[PDB]
Amino acid sequence: MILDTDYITENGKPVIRVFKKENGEFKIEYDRTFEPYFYALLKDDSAIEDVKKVTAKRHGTVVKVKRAEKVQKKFLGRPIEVWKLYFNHPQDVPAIRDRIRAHPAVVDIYEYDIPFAKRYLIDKGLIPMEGDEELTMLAFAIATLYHEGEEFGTGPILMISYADGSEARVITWKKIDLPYVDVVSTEKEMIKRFLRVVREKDPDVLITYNGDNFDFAYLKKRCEELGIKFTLGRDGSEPKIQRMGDRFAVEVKGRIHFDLYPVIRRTINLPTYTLEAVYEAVFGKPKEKVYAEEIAQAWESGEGLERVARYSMEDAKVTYELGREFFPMEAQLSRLIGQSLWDVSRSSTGNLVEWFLLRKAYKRNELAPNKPDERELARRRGGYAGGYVKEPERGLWDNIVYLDFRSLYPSIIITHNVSPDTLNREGCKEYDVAPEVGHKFCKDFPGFIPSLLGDLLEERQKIKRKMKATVDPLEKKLLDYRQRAIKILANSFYGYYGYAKARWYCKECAESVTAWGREYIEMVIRELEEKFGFKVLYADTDGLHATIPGADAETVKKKAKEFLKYINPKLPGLLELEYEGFYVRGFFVTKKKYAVIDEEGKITTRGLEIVRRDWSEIAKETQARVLEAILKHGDVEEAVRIVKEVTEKLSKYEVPPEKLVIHEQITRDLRDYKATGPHVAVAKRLAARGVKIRPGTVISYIVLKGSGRIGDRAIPADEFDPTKHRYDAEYYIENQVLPAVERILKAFGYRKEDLRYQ
DNA sequence: ACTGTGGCCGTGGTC
DNA sequence: GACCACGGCCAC
Ligand SMILES: Nc1ncnc2c1ncn2[C@H]1C[C@H](O)[C@@H](COP(=O)(O)OP(=O)(O)OP(=O)(O)O)O1
Ligand SMILES: [Mg+2]
Ligand SMILES: [Mg+2]
Ligand SMILES: [Mn+2]
Repeated sequence: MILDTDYITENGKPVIRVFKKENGEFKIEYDRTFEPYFYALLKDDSAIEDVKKVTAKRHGTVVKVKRAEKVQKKFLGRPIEVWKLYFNHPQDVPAIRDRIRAHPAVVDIYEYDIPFAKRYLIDKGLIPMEGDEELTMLAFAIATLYHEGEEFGTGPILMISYADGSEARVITWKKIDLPYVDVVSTEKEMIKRFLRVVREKDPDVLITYNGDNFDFAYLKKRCEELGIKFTLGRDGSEPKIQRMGDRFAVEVKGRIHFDLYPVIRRTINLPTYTLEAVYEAVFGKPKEKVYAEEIAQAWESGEGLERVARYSMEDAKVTYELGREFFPMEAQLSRLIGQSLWDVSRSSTGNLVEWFLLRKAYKRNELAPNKPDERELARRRGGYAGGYVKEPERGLWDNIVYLDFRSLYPSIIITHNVSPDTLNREGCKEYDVAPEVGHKFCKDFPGFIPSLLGDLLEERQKIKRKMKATVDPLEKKLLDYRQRAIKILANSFYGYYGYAKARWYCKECAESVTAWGREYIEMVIRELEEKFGFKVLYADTDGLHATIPGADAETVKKKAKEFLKYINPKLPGLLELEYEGFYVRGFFVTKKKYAVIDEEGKITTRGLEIVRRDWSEIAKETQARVLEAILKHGDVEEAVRIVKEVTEKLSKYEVPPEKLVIHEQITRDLRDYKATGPHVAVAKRLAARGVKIRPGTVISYIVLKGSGRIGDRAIPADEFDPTKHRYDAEYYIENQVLPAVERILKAFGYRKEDLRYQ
């Protein structure tokens, strides 16, 4: 099984390394034969003789074109003749590419920014993570001596916990009488023992939770302070701390550093992403949190360090269990994209689509278009029309069927051959013409992306079958994440068409897909309501809720299924409308916001404050209870009583602060907020107190009693002292609870005055 | 920061 | 007060 590639430099020449696991043995394979290259398109071939003479000077050594070779390739399906320029070292390509491009005979250059080791994986047809090879894994975590406002890493590490399938242990340097603690003499000894555990266990995978940004950097700093070589690489190397935008990522040569946070952050939607909150969300069970003060208070007194050791051991054990659950999903994406698990687990979905396309283009001899320059970016700025959203019917409806197209946009792309290499391709036998926007797509030959999307859909359907048949609820949920992941990837091929920085950008493709989408769903709404007696209650892009007014549950189900058998034979290609759900009762508040209840009594909520991380829990809890009373008990006065009870508790300061916290992400550097709302105001004030705030920081705040700008009374949630400050009851009533529940209860004739406390 | 557009809603800046 | 950009997050 291939894990990763890189290259090293020996005597000026690049040597590729393939890291592999085979029959239980770790192997490094060296390849000295691979030559870096890019392509130049010339005004004509006589110019190759002058183009070959372009040089560049890098660090006092002359970079030259090693060898030029004329090749025939396709570009958007059309023959093209380009010159393949070979070089003696990968660094030669960035040193020379601008000067090759500036040559007056050179129309353009291509495939000049592809990292050498990834170029090798693609060109040699190598797919990481293929095979039945069983890989060993090891999680670890650290506990540090923290005091607020010191520079990063000034405090000693106190404990290092690690866990695999067989054990979970804590290494520390103070006496804790627990069976899973190993006490050693010093912090230096603790780290050195951790290093030996990893050398001796020799895991293929190292699992952390935010190791990219905290754990490895802390260890590195302590190793520097104590004079330790931080050997974890299988080749003796230290961890390599590469930059990724505003964050970092940490590589361990010969192993896969699997940092869970990026994967968790993009898979699960939570208001905060503590390890405790993630563990609870995945496994449905609590994890205790011991805080930095509690840690420091224990360390400096000697007392109650058992709890700290327990907390550390659980960190590692939970990190391991989370790692085991999610690794198969990342391994599969790794095989689908053809890049290392280390890369795919950290990559944006945009880069994944691009890397997939680059590989497939190589197999097809399709020259890749370039990422756009600033001028082309500028001319790509226009938007385009998206999906149709029907304003919902007001009120409480019974016997609601939910119908929804399977993999709609990908299905449109394949069925209508929507691709840049088919757009307005001239002199063709057959065309599909997009409605409204008019773009013509040739059907004579399969388009590049259309030809690739099917397998993705089949891969998703294969997972979905395994899911719906899987009994164990935890495995079923992880299979649900997995099938959603392949679904999001498939739809990201559509979105890639309208992505400004995309290589195979094609706005005409993007807007053709949405245009077909609007026509299909509006045709379904029309057929249902004009011919089959349904009332469509709500509709969003490719799905719809409908009922037959006055009909019993089984009549609606029967007519809905009859409609599916009437409509689907009339749909072209892969287009299929699916029966997705039936709800005995349901309520549509506005576009994007509704709630239904199935025959088993489960309420499904969309878009309502219940669902959002940025509303307080007292607002979301109360909304949930109101919805249950209405949807499950039919009882609206209970709902009203519920609200009136909660507003009475807020007034009397009888609601606990936890339910008052608002959570909002900082999404950008603090300095380029054009407007400063509460979470930004809090952030900036923490920033001024020397706290690192960066994109992805989740601000947690509570609004104190006062008047004026909310931002002037918002404080960090952890600073709310219920004795010294009092929360702003009026704010939580009139700005949190009542807006959330009034949007529901107004349907029943209730006004806010009906809901407040005396 | 990087797959797309449609959309609701709170906050606080401008008159 | 009206007006309405900004920002966050959600449904597709
Ligand atoms: N994350 C997304 N990125 C881009 N386009 C999206 C995204 N989610 C939804 N869309 C678009 C493409 C989908 O085909 C369309 C309808 O959404 P949806 O019903 O959730 O997905 P789907 O039809 O692809 O899958 P499914 O088989 O679950 O119904 O909206
Ligand atoms: Mg849908
Ligand atoms: Mg004025
Ligand atoms: Mn769908």
